[PDB]
Amino acid sequence: MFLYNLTLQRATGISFAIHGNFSGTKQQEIVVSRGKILELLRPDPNTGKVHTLLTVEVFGVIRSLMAFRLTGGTKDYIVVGSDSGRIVILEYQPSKNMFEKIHQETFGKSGCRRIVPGQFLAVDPKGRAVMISAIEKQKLVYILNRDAAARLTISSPLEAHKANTLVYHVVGVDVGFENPMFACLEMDYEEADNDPTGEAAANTQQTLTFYELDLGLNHVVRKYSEPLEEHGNFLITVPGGSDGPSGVLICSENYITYKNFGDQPDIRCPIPRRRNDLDDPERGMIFVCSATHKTKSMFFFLAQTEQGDIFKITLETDEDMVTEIRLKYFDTVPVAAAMCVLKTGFLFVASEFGNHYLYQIAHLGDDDEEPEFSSAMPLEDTFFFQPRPLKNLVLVDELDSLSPILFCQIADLANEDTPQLYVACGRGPRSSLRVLRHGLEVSEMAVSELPGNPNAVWTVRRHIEDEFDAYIIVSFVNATLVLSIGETVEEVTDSGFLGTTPTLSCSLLGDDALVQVYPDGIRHIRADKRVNEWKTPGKKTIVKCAVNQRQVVIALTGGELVYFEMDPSGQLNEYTERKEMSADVVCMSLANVPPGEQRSRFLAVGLVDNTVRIISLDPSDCLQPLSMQALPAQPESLCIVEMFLYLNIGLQNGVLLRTVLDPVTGDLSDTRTGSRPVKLFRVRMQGQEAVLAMSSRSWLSYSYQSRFHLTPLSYETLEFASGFASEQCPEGIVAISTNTLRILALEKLGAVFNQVAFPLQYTPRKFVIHPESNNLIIIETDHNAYTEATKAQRKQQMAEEMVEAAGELAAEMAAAFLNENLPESIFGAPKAGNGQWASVIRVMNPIQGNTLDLVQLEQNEAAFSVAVCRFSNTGEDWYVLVGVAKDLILNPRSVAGGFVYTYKLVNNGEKLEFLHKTPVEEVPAAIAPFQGRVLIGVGKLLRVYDLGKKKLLRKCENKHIANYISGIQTIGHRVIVSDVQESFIWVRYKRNENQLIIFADDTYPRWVTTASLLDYDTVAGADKFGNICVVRLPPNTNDEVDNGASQKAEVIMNYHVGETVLSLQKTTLIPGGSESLVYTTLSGGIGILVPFTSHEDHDFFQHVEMHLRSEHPPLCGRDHLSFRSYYFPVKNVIDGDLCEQFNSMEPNKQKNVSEELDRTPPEVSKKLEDIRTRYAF
Amino acid sequence: ETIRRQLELEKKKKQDLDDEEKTAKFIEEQVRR
Amino acid sequence: AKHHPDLIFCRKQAGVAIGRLCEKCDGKCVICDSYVRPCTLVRICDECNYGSYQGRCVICGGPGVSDAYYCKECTIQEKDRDGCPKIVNLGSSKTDLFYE
RNA sequence: AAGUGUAGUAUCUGUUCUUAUCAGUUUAAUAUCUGAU
RNA sequence: AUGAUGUCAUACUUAUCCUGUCCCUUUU
Repeated sequence: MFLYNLTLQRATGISFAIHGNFSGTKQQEIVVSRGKILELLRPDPNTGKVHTLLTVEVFGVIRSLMAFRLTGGTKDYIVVGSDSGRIVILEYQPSKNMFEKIHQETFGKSGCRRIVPGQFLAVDPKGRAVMISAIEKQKLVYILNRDAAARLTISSPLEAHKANTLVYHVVGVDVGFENPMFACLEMDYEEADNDPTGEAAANTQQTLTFYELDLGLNHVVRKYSEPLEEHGNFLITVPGGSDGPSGVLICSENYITYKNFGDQPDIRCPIPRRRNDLDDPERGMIFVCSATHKTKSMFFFLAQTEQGDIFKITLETDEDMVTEIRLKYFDTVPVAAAMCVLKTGFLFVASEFGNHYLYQIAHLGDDDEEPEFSSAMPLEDTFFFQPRPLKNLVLVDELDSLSPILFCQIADLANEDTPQLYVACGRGPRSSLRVLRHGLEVSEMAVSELPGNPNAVWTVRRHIEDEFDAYIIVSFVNATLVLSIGETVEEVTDSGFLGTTPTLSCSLLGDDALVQVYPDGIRHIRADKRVNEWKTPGKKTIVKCAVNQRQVVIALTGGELVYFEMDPSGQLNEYTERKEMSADVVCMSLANVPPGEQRSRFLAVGLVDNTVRIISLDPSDCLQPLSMQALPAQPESLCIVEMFLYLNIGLQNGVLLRTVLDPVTGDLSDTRTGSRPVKLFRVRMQGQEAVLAMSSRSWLSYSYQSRFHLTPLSYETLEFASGFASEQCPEGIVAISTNTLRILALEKLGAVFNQVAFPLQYTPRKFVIHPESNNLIIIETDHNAYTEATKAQRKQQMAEEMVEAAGELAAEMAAAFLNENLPESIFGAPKAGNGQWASVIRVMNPIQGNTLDLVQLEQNEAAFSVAVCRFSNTGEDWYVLVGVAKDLILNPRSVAGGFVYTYKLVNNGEKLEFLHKTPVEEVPAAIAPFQGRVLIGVGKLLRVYDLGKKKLLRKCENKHIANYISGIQTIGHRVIVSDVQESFIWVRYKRNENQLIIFADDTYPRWVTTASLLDYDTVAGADKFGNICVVRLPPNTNDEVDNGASQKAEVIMNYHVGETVLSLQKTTLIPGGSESLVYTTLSGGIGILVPFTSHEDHDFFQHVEMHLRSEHPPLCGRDHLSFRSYYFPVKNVIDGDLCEQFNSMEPNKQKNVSEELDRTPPEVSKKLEDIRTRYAF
Repeated sequence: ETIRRQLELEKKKKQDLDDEEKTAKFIEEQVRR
Repeated sequence: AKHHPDLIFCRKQAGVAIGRLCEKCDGKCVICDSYVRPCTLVRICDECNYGSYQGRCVICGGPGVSDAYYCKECTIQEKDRDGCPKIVNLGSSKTDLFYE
């Protein structure tokens, strides 16, 4: 099973973040670091839109990201800390749009080792040095220095090995060209390592160690050591020198402490809390993340709390010491994983789950009625916080980035043929059941019904200096109308067309001269009030036409063509030749005049006899054929465009043919756009020219990072198309549908898939598809939380407590706490509990967004699995079995009891009813059908029960399970049981004797999180450590039975997914393609593994991978063999992600690869595109 | 000796290209449906 | 080494220096002790090259000519990412050879 | 009727425990070794 | 009927190895 990796959607989650002028210009860039891919974004200052400027797969585990800016520079470097021991300092290359490795230095071994630096990376403020520290027993300090050629030279590192010192975090001290210092929150472990009494384990306080890198001594030294009151969580360097004072503000559990260097004292400030918050009192508060807005006048910090309430810290500074820490409630934000305060008043807040956020900094935190809690303000007691909506920030945009995809189901849940991917992702209030569909969402700016039979649409501008559309021509069946585009769309007649009949073409001939062509003839309307007409000689009817920037071709019946040249003085010169084609022209194509040339070189013409021919348009070969090309179908249209150009042609069938642009026709590519005519028009989007489609689906093909890519537009079919542009419409499509007009616009240029979610309340666990009702039942379960009834009880208890205060008793404020329930999604979910949990069953309309049924469990309950199936003893009553556990816990000391509520799910699959409630033994985590009975997993027991009157009668039991039933896949006769600590095991269930017997086991273990039945003996399974394997049983498996077990199986597939996969149901994606295994990721990525159906293809892919391993290696310094064989070795898996770099590879690398492979670089491109076209969308 | 496999390799490549062309034609006929 | 098991490698921290090997030991792997398939370059220690210690041979210990590299067998086995492989010791080899 | 040196390994030839017990070291345990009857 | 013991011979492996120097001791 030689599979090929294919990444359909990259990871949208943000793990690390930096903000700075990395592009080397005045614009400010945002460098985001996902799990295994880096991205550079340059959002619109005015438009407020975040565009993915660059995206590159790091081919490694990016663990830390810290910026660098040398003294006297205007372009910031990028320090990339990876799982490998190679410290990398890269630099942007906008001239080439590629991340250039400026420096790379090896430090140690591979793997995220405890003695392996990479867990912490810091850059000093002066830009003179960088530091890399591991979890313990490692600290290196690299020196950066400017060269004579301004080359950042990495000097040798300084050794700072500190044994038995666990580093909690690292930060840079403030030094104005003096001896720089680096701070770290160290903890000693050697003392408590020799304390059998357990006393020295306590009284072990973390200490801020400030190590100074003496430039003269050229060695690090422990400069200062300062204990703290309690353990910390994060540090923030207060900028020193001319701007602000030196110091490091350390956050800890319910505290923030500013203890600078020298003789400055420690200033404390507790973390506020929500007034009358329903959270647990025992739960503290820690600084989740923090950013600093450094200004020449002052400096403030924005810090997000565990509850997402972004507070504004201000450092009240004395003449030479810290005066106090001034805190203020800035706003309420989501659970924040990273925050970057960029210039132009923008705040990029990336959450650990859900879509990103980019707000506009309007209020500076002052000049409001909110109070400022200061360190000097005493309390004894914490300052209660009065939360409110966004008062100082405005949400400009939201970066979707569908993150934690708990489950996935790729099927035609809708009535359409294009299957939809129902993927559930979120975290409690951030729930979202995104029905992803492979397409492009066109924002319908406006639509207007057109009478009669509209036939064609075109849009001509006013002049060369016109930055917007001016005229829109609509050719009806028996007439043609014109409209003036000036924010006042209405009738227009003073344009100069006089098209009372349908026109064959209409465009802008000159800088402002219009050229129209109707069956009567041509009409050149210059900028002045003049219209030079030219009738069609004879009875030949105008078949087609094609305009250019400085040329115009017309094609009448019988293959009689005519050329017209735009003179320099605006005169239209008629061609001095009557070029006759082989037959009548079904369509023609002509390119635009480039900047250098005055006209086009070649011009295309397709005959009705299924054959195309390009003829030289130049004067040396005017009306001279140049190159022929075969057409197996009636040509429907033709089109040529740049991006290095190509020639496209739509046939009469639902398919089209594309070839390379040259003096002759080169390669050939084809894809069914189709069950409709292949019409084509020109468009300009993302600063690039492209072809807009007109078929059953509007396949919009454009360049996507040096690679053509096309998806259909999620809208109705378009009959005619043209470009539209204005102040309100930057770049969109004005289209004519069947008796209607549509001015649409699609900004989302990120070729992937569109989706719209149906949110929920609690976090999901699994999904079950209602076959008849076509509904979806989702198990919403989230631990460490309280139930809605639990929230009501807690609110009532708090109300009674507040009323018992008897505070003038007369305070009618409890009604505000009882009635004003803050938004759980906006103002955060005030949930808590070490063992408290909550579950909710919900059935909703997929095509709709309504919850057709909802059901709530108990407060001490917690769901783990759900399914829907019919019972053998019962009739067509498809019962919904949902298992949940009471009194559970993340710590290893919980079980209490298990319950399997027996939902009825009746009334046309829209009425649940938990009649039976059979109690379980341990913690249930699985339920499936088998021979009509319910196979459930009670801990280390497999119980095949039968749906009885009171409870599911346990008709059979098996006690061969090792640890716990994590997954149960029901085969036709056997069953694949995947344990939590053990690998898969195939067990045969003899129905005649009613006995389950383990048929075999696996050799290597794997923490299976999901599973899929590949075949009658093949089973695929993910790994909690980030692995995906496929075990195939041998022919000699003794299915009849009566180191650990007897029969063993082999590992047929092994490949590192890079991100934790949790769903795999590979089937059939793009209809007409080969079935494949679609795999999800916890970081928001959906890939597709497909097999190599040819040994020659396998050898070609292997040679390509072996060449790319040495030609275009990663930037993080990790090896492909190591990046793929982290947890377990690679086994017959071709990493197509590394193969995709051939399109982005340099020209010399492309030539070297073509030489090593004995083929052409376009040959490799076609071979790579063939797999993507055959096995994917 | 390698030239023999090279000729056979080119023949197999042409056969696979013809098979891929037939498969593409069939997929296009299916998509037309 | 396979030829000299009584040798002590430096195992010092890596620097920014590129080393060279003696002409008599040209091409010999620093770690693998092989003669084919090199993958990565050899990095010298900071203290391993300072004046008179600069320009010496890694394995041979003599004056270097060509730039050495780590063996691919040592690179794939995660062996090339170790400390400074400078032969600090000199014993059980070329000791009595001067007497002859 | 020609090989030099640096480290390590095995197969060949010659010798030895009918010592009854106790305690200890050591051994996985024996063995060996160390003191007394 | 395996073994321990160790002068004295024997085969083997490390792609073992022949111009290596006082370029560094200049203390009274």
